[PDB]
Amino acid sequence: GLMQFTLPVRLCKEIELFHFDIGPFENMWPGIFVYMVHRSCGTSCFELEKLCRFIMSVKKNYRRVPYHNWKHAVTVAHCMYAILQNNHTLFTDLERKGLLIACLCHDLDHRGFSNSYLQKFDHPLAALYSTSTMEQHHFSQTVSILQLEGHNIFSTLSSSEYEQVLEIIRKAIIATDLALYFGNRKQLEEMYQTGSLNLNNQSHRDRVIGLMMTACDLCSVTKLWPVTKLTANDIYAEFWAEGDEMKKLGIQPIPMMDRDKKDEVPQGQLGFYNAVAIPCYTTLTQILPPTEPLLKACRDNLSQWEKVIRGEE
Ligand SMILES: Cc1ccc(C)c(C(=O)Nc2ccn3cc(-c4ccccc4)nc3n2)n1
Ligand SMILES: [Mg+2]
Ligand SMILES: [Zn+2]
Repeated sequence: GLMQFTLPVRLCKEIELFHFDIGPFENMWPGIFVYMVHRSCGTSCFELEKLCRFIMSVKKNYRRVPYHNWKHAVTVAHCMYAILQNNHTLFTDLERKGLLIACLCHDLDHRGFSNSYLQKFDHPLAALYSTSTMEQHHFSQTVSILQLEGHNIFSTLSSSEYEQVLEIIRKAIIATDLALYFGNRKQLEEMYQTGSLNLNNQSHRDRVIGLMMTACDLCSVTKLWPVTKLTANDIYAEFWAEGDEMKKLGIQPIPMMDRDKKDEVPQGQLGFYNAVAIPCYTTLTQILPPTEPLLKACRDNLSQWEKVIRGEE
């Protein structure tokens, strides 16, 4: 009960910032997560022996892939920690509990391949789940580990509270399907502009949590340029391996996934910032103004990509 986690002074300070990097020491991430749960939620939210066993089991069921790995899981969880700690009064006790657990679990057992490739490969997960194929799998792994003996971190919640939090974690994980972002944001953009957005409307909260989940998932674009620049190598490492497997199926992949089309990368990142990243963080700041730093960081990186095309680096 009185066993607090404490971080060294550079981390303790930098961890409150949106652009914080969790660093290259794998073994510190579990303690980084727990620190955040305690400060974001409270020291009572979870049983420390249960939480740690949950965490190390989640770690185990992430794979050794270049991008969609254990570091991505903790990085997305930290972005959600920054958002919750800059919006102290807007979210309930269950939402703060569920969303940090949702984020850590969002990409559980990812192979480094898009829904599209599973479909075209005719993977068994595609037959079992026709849309949001990987995200329905990710949630299935989360329920699986939650049920493993000694892992039920929600064991003090009532029957109905436990269902609410699992429903928060489900919607949360499905929302990380980028194919569902476009319409979710457009709907929020209207609701804000026509001024009909209402945070007490449960269908409205679900949407806003969905956008938070996209925001946190894409948070590589919201870091300082050297972290953004280097993370992009891992993202493209996966994309090119997927293209290789598309070619192996007898299908030219899109240029984004064709490693013979590296020259177009800078332009492709512009497309993405302009089409996905800026619209995401614009709309999120409109709804949650204290998340303006993500928008600012995103625009800075956009400018850095323009500079790359211009041959200034
Ligand atoms: C930093 C980050 C985080 C998350 C995602 C999902 C992406 C992402 O989607 N990036 C993208 C999108 C579309 N792209 C298209 C291209 C292209 C390349 C070479 C020739 C033609 C076209 N690259 C792309 N990269 N990028
Ligand atoms: Mg995902
Ligand atoms: Zn993710």
